[PDB]
Amino acid sequence: GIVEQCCTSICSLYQLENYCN
Amino acid sequence: FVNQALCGSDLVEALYLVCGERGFFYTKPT
Repeated sequence: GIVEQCCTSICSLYQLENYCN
Repeated sequence: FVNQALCGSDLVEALYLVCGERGFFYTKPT
């Protein structure tokens, strides 16, 4: 579920940074 | 760019850009 969160629902690039290593 | 959806490369492309130098954990079995 790393994409499903920023993929389906809307994601903020700042919240998308929580997927990095 | 705004709060748009993040699927396909748009995701990695947003991850690759937000961090990139920090790599990420985008996974998917195929």
